Amino acid sequence: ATVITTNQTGTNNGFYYSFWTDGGGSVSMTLNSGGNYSTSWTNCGNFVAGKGWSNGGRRNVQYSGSFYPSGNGYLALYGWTSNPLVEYYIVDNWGNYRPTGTYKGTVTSDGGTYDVYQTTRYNAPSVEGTKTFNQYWSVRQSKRTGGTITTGNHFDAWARYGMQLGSFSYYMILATEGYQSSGSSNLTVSGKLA
Ligand SMILES: [Cl-]
Ligand SMILES: [Cl-]
Ligand SMILES: [Cl-]
Ligand SMILES: [Cl-]
Ligand SMILES: [Cl-]
Ligand SMILES: [Cl-]
Ligand SMILES: [Cl-]
Repeated sequence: ATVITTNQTGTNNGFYYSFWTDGGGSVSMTLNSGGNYSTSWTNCGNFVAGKGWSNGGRRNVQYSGSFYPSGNGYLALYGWTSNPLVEYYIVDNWGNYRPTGTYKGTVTSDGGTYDVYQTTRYNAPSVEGTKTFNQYWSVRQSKRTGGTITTGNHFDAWARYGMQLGSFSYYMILATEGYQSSGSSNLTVSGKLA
């Protein structure tokens, strides 16, 4: 096991990982065997941490484990693109706050119905430092922790709705995210290109 408490990216037991925090409260990630990682957070500001891949792409992600937010947290397949710069989310679980923006329609994937949203952040933290970028959201209509996310279904449906992804230059991870909250996650990821 390797405990992570500081903004870094890395590799661990075959998997890319990523941890980001704005410094608030107490936040840790523990990297275990294969696809497994745990997080623990107490009164965070904002953090994102997970395991996956150095590069996004159309794969079938399998994951399992537990996700217990007290207040605002997300469980999401998460990453970035360049040219253009996009932060993207496929959200399977959340706490008291459901992500929302400009509604674009639905996509059905992996046994669920996902609402598609677009929002924008101005002069915000990014993989390319302080930047302005669009966020693409798929948000399941019902909470679950575990199953397959077929990324191709989400990418194809965003594309049909005017949401163009750039290049998969950046990581794609199964993320735990927290805003002004506390909780834990314990998640195992694997997957493969479709
Ligand atoms: Cl909850
Ligand atoms: Cl709307
Ligand atoms: Cl659903
Ligand atoms: Cl639900
Ligand atoms: Cl759950
Ligand atoms: Cl599934
Ligand atoms: Cl809290």
